[PDB]
Amino acid sequence: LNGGITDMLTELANFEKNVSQAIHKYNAYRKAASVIAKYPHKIKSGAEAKKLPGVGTKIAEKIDEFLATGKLRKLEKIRQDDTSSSINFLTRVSGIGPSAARKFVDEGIKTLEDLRKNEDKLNHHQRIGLKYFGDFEKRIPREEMLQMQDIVLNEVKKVDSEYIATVCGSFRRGAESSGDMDVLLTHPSFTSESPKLLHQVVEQLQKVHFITDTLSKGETKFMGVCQLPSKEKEYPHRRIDIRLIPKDQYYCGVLYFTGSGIFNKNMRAHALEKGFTINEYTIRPLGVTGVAGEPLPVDSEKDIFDYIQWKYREPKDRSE
DNA sequence: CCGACAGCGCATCAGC
DNA sequence: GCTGATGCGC
DNA sequence: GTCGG
Ligand SMILES: Nc1nc(C[C@H]2C[C@H](O)[C@@H](COP(=O)(O)OP(=O)(O)OP(=O)(O)O)O2)c(NC=O)c(=O)[nH]1
Ligand SMILES: [Ca+2]
Ligand SMILES: [Ca+2]
Ligand SMILES: [Ca+2]
Ligand code: NA
Ligand code: NA
Ligand code: NA
Ligand code: NA
Ligand code: NA
Repeated sequence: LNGGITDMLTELANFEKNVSQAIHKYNAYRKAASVIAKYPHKIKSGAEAKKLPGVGTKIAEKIDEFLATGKLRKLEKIRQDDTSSSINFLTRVSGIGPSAARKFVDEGIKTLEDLRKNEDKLNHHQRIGLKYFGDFEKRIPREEMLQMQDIVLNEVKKVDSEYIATVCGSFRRGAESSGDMDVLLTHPSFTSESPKLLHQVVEQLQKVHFITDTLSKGETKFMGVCQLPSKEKEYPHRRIDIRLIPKDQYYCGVLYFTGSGIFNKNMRAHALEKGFTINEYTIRPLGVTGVAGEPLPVDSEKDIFDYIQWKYREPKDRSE
């Protein structure tokens, strides 16, 4: 295994994102951690690791130091830095990003209690993130996701039989647990060339006391909180997103939001090699000089695989 | 050597 | 009142 | 921090 290395790299990633405000270093560290986590041998040297794409000179050196000492001095200094620790912690609140965390810590607001004492300094999203701080960090067992899917699919049908709703994310690929629930919604009345379609669904889910809180809500995206009904101890509150997509872009959306991200990458690269470009909304043909044509008609995920002459992959086999 | 690294919907705010 | 920038999360 | 033009 290599859990020591990947943990180190993930801790560095979070430092770069939250304290340094260096999103590309965060992603570099994450990329390195992901390739190493997938590698099938306990790494013995930085040089060994550097053969992996995304591992370069600096991470190789850190791996050598970790392997020889069991720690990383850089990290030890970071862990001991009270300001970096406080900023890092605060960003665990949903809605508190690196900018708000630093600002809070600058004026002595460092702990959950400080936030609770200063709730007037929080915006709506941040107040909800604080409210469900522990709940949002729990994962969702598939059994509960299954029960949540039932409620969402049933309530959407009650509003209008011609809504189509798909629960995507790792759950759709068959994951044993999920971090949140991602619902993609469409309706034949809503296309690229074409009121309250999302609102009526959100409202119905509120009226049945499934949706408990709203982080943000517009005409095409809802971000909020939900909870399964209990008999017993109550269930944790869960993040749920519902995205309203035009029907002619729906299956491209289902494809994208199902992932995995690695899978999307490889599928887009294969599409190109066949003269097509796929993004979150459309698949378009590429001309001989590389000009994208008009979007192609898509009535199913399968249609997309067909265009690029790929055998349809079950969502279950889309980890890569 | 050095620019790219994903980018968009919603909430919020500074500026007009 | 509005627009455009930006933080934020995904 | 890493990669590739
Ligand atoms: N995680 C993530 N997702 C998206 C949207 C797309 C791309 C990703 O391949 C697909 C699945 O993302 P998701 O957040 O569901 O991660 P998931 O794969 O579900 O893991 P889990 O945490 O176990 O539920 O949604 C992002 N971009 C835009 O939504 C993003 O920044 N982060
Ligand atoms: Ca998700
Ligand atoms: Ca996720
Ligand atoms: Ca709870
Ligand atoms: Na946060
Ligand atoms: Na029907
Ligand atoms: Na989450
Ligand atoms: Na080729
Ligand atoms: Na380039």
